[PDB]
Amino acid sequence: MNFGLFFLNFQLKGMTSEAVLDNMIDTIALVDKDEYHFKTAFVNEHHFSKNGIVGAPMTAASFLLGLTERLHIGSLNQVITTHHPVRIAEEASLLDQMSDGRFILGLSDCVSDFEMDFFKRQRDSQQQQFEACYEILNDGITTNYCYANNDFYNFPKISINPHCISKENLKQYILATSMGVVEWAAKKGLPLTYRWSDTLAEKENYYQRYLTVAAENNVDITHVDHQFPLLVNINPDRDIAKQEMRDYIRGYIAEAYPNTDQEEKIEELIKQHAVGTEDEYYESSKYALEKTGSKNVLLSFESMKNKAAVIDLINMVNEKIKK
Amino acid sequence: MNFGLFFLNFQLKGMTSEAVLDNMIDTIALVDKDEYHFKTAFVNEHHFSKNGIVGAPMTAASFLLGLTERLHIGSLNQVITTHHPVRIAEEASLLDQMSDGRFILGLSDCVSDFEMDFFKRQRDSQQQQFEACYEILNDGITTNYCYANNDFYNFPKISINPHCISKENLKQYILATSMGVVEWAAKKGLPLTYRWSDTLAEKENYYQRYLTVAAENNVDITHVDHQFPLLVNINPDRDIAKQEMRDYIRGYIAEAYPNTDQEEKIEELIKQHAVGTEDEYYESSKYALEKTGSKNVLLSFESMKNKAAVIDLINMVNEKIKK
Repeated sequence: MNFGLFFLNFQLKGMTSEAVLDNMIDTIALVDKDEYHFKTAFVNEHHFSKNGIVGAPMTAASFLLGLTERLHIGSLNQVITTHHPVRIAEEASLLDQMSDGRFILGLSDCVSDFEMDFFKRQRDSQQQQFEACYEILNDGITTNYCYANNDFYNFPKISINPHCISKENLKQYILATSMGVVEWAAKKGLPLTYRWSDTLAEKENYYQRYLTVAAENNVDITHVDHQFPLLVNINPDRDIAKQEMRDYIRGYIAEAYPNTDQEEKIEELIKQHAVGTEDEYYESSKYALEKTGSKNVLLSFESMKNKAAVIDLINMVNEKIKK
Repeated sequence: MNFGLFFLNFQLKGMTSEAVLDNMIDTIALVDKDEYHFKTAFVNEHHFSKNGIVGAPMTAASFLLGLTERLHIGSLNQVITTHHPVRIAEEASLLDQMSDGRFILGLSDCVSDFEMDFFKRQRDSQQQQFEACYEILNDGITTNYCYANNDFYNFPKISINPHCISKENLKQYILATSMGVVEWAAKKGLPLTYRWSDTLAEKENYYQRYLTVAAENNVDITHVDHQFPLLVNINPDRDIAKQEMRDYIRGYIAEAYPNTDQEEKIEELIKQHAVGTEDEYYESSKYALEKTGSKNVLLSFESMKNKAAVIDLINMVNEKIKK
């Protein structure tokens, strides 16, 4: 099991944008020192509300890459369906070059009908646009050349500067947002990142469909390293840890999952992730990792309001990784 | 006179993309140390050839900002006419927060008909699209809200995250690319960045048009700090320095100024900039600064083939800055 971090950067009531971003920056600076065994760190993308104040994860990763020396840093869910593939390919190659191969390209389809309207993207052809955008973006990263002649993009062959050194070995991840995307990803043998806010059953169902589609297409997925973003809030008072987590995720659940039972969605997430005391077992989270084929686990302690307890927790996790 | 740096990142024959980008990174790391009196550093944008291998100057500035603590760093010519204004506003506010107010937003209109076709932008409305795009990004940077209802952008009112602290005090510069842009910039009292590859007469004509339009509109321009990017190549052999500069700019001149006399254009640039020995006077470059109202000068030593001679020159300039 590989360990890493991920940051949602939620700006709750009374918090300032500066405090939220300072927390990410200081946590990554601390974990980047050699005594730690976390290997990766990811930045989440969100627009148009305080439930995630980072709208450009590759730009944020760039700053963090300039600030660090050991960690590999990247985007968790760079939405390509509302962006331009040539521009993303140019940024990925630049970060690969400037950071000496430490940038990770986590990708995502669009999951907000509002954003599809905002950026003038057709809803009914969304899946086809996601795949056309990926082919252009993947061409540029692995061959340093882009070309398009289809119903979404049409332009002559051009070179992508700077030239990418990693090429096919630049790590890419796909956010599991629908069966169409998961099946598309299985045929390409690309690793999945699961939506943190989804239910455990949803993630397990995605993984089982991923296994089925890969087997039908004779795709070798023995070394595909799926990723599980895990929210963590450990407090000696079980009620303190459970309430801080409810105050952290409630706004986003109402925003991103409006047609669901709000209260059940929240409670299911408290069970799935790690919210409790230091002496609990969290077998629901261990079950979650195993049954989704996740070989990387990404931690976020951002709901905990005591920063000294967070540093204490990071060191405890780090020591067990050494063992 | 304020001093700074700018980087064109030309990848000449035989050079690798890594060597070019390592030069910028190491030069900025050295100059950021406290003993230096350079204040700014800028990254140039270019696409689809090796005459400038950085396609995302704000992403490159982000990395450099993470690497440094003192210098203010930004884009030299972020083209807004082919980009989305809401995305730029989100990135600028993000960089303002993460770098503690050290990001500078140098902007530019599009100067390549190929790029206008590539990104599906109408040529006849280029000037009007440039102005509609600026209003959206400038609204978001100074008020954290964007709204549009015109023939280029139409979307409901949304907030820009993260919260921008600098707002109106976030320095903006406008690349002097045409009379239409210079006049538009004069009415807003915004400072100019001159195209390095233009003739001296062209820059003086831009400045004189800027003074005229500002006077006609009762705009206070007494403290507007225009910027002059100056290429530098100092070598004990005057003929070596002139050849290294000829080999540096020839490709770009052929690319960006195809319908002009190539040889006259190059020689005019050799006269305008600082290409010679250390004991020469360079009164043509001093005249250039004075007659363009430039209060900031940006230096680039990238044509010199001896990197140790470049550092020696940087120290010589630095000592003269502190008198």
